[PDB]
Amino acid sequence: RITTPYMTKYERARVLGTRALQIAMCAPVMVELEGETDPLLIAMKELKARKIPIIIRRYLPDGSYEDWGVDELIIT
Amino acid sequence: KEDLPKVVVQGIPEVSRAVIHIDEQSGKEKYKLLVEGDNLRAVMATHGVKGTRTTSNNTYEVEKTLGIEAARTTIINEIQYTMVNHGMSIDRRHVMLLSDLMTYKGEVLGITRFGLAKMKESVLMLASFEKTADHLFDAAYFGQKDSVC
Amino acid sequence: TVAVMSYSGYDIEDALVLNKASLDRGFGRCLVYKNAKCTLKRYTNQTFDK
Amino acid sequence: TEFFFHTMAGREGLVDTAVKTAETGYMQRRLVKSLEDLCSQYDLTVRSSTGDIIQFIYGGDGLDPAAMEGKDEPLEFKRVLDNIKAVFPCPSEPALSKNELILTTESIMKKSEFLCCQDSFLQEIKKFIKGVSEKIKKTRDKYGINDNGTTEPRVLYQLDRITPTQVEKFLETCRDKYMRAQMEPGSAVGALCAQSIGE
Amino acid sequence: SGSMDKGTLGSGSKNNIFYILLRDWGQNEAADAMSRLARLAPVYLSNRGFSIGIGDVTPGQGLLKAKYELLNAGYKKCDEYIEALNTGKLQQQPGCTAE
Amino acid sequence: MLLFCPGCGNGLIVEEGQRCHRFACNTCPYVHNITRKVTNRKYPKLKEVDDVLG
Amino acid sequence: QGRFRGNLSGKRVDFSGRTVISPDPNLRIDEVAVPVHVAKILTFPEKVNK
Amino acid sequence: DDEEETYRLWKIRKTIMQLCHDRGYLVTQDELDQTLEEFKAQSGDKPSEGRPRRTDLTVLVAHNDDPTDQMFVFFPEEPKVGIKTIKVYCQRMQEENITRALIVVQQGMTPSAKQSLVDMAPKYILEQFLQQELLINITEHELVPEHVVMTKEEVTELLARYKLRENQLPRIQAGDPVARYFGIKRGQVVKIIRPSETAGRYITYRLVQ
Ligand SMILES: [Zn+2]
Repeated sequence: RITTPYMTKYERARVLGTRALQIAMCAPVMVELEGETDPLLIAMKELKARKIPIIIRRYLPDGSYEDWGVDELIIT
Repeated sequence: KEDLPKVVVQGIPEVSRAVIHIDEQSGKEKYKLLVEGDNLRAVMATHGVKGTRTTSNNTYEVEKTLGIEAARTTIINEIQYTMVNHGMSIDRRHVMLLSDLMTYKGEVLGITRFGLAKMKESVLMLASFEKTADHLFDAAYFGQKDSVC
Repeated sequence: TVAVMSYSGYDIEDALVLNKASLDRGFGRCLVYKNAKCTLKRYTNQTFDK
Repeated sequence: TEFFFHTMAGREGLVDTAVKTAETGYMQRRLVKSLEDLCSQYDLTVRSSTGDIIQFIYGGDGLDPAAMEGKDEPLEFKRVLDNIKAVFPCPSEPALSKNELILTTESIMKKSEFLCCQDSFLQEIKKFIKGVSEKIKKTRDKYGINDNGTTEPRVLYQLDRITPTQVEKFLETCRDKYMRAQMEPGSAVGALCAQSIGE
Repeated sequence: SGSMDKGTLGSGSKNNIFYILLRDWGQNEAADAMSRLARLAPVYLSNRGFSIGIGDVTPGQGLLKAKYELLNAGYKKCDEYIEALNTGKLQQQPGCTAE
Repeated sequence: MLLFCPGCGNGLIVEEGQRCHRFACNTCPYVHNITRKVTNRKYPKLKEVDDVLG
Repeated sequence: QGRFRGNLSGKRVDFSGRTVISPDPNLRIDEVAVPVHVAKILTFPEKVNK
Repeated sequence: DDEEETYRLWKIRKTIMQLCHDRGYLVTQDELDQTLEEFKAQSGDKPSEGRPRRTDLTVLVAHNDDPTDQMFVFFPEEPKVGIKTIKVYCQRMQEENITRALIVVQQGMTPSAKQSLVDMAPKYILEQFLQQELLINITEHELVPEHVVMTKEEVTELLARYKLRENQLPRIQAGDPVARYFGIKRGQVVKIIRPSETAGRYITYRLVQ
């Protein structure tokens, strides 16, 4: 709860990459795509709709961690 | 006769040449000393010199005389001045990070292979940068386990 | 016949615009000749490349 | 003779660039090989690969050099205020005096979302607000503008016109820009510094 | 008010209109504005015509007269300085020799 | 200064004999006693008083 | 040309091309034009999904 | 002489007073703010002034920590201090039961005397100081930031707030001029307040090692 509430660009890139890799491997879609044959476009649509089922696990340098939901974080 | 005229009678032996620079500000024209020497402690210790506001270009002398933080500040100021002399601007955070990396172990360590070896610990990077065989054989002798951090 | 002017913004940095009709009538037409060499040598034994 | 001297100067420039290419290439290689290990962690502390801390906070404040709008400053308050006034001109709200501006600024700044912001940025915001309030006071004293809002020439209110809506918009925009200009954790700050010094 | 130039549309430093668009309304708006500029400016530049000729760099009569007078004055002053240094005493600037 | 023996042409050094200081050569018994004062000035260049710049 | 500098830090990869550039203002700043010939050679592995 | 030497002595005494005040020892405001006229009143000539004895200081006690703790300042008259002078100073401190002492040399210390001073005794702490360095106060320099030695409680609070270890803090050598100015030992932490370009300040920390 102490880190920045804004979702960084690195987290955005990694979440979009993981979601595109999953969707390309026959993952279920939660935004009801309309003729999008590109998995990255579907991942971006899910991110904009805030329906990505991925929880970021931010690790502190000492060893502590904290979980942040994609819908919980702030996007730009 | 070969060295009698070459004896020092007054002044700092390390100091080779000092000139009187003047600033012509509209409020007042002030006088300062520009010394082409390598002895900051002696210049500060001389009578009539305001040692509280004396700087230098040699980072090693500043480190040895006024501490590591003064050396970091001198590095920052000198890098920024050298960059401005060419008309190109760099954000101060970059030079601050560079000075902090050079002055985080208490001693000003250079970017050369010696300073990089004194700072870093990873064997693979030391081998890949310079002195591959020497570093590899030294690591094999010490049996130093290298992580993948 | 070169005309020094800006046209269509396709000549921004050192680029130049060519005329299609000029190239169609032989302007700038070039020929590239390459060589392909092969050798049929006799070896020590009484046999040859054929 | 002039052509020969010009050719001499051109060849001098050419050899200077030829030496500079290799020299800066070697310098860039060394700087990147030395600085590639640093990274910005999530606790706002720049640490090396072995875990040792190089800086407790990057640049002393923690702002992104790529998102630096001003001359080594996060925001240019004058331009931001002008943009807020231009984008959201409220014609149905009266102007604010010096005391009213200071009061609304102190009321808005004490909210919860401004607590997590750094103290230096809040002090700079207070300084800019005090400066613009002094400017408005000087204008109203020069032109005899009354804070009651009953002056006959209303065009006098158009000299330095400010409304609490514009104040809130300016403060929220400054807070959002300061929050979005901070160092995003995980960035390879060392490599960026090496490149921005070598280039 | 004003005319666009490198100080406002170039990649020199801040105060660029594209930089303001990027910092105020996001990346997409700035990209769209740059695309519209790159699609608009060449069309108008081609429809208006912009050329350089030998007449655009030729000197005028007043320019030639001024250049001649300036060359004469400079050569006379240089000859005076040469004569002062070679024969006699020349005022030596501080921090340097007479040469 | 630099002095040479008229006999063989080698360099003369300054030594002390039994009566007075004398020039002598290391390769011949030639000597020369000093009668009056002998001096060799060099006139070194004076440190020119540097001026303030700016 | 050693292993570290020539084969570990920097190494050659496939699925890449090299071509001379020419200006084209009719394209967006985030877009780049690729020739048909190179596009037919550089392939992308797409996984069959629903 | 007799004009620059007394000025150097007065400035060295003022710098020593400032150092003792910064370290926490008890010094009155008159000793800190001492003009050249008062020093001339004490002694206005070089032969009248006594470097080995007239300038020694024994009233230096840590009033903040313990008045019983005593610190001494020496001013050897010879330019190079030998083994015999170090032994005399050590036996005098043994007589007066003083554990901390400072030695303000005039030109330097011989390598044998340096090595002996390094391993005199863990209880007898003696620091070598050149008069050339003491002619200017390092703390008053514009490049040198403000350094404050933190107590064990503050170090514990720092390590708890940042979840760090001692070895992870930035290092600073014991031979650093500021380190010898404050007389900090291995394991202590110093907070440094760098003045930023704006009105704010940058707070950093360094561990002596
Ligand atoms: Zn002879």
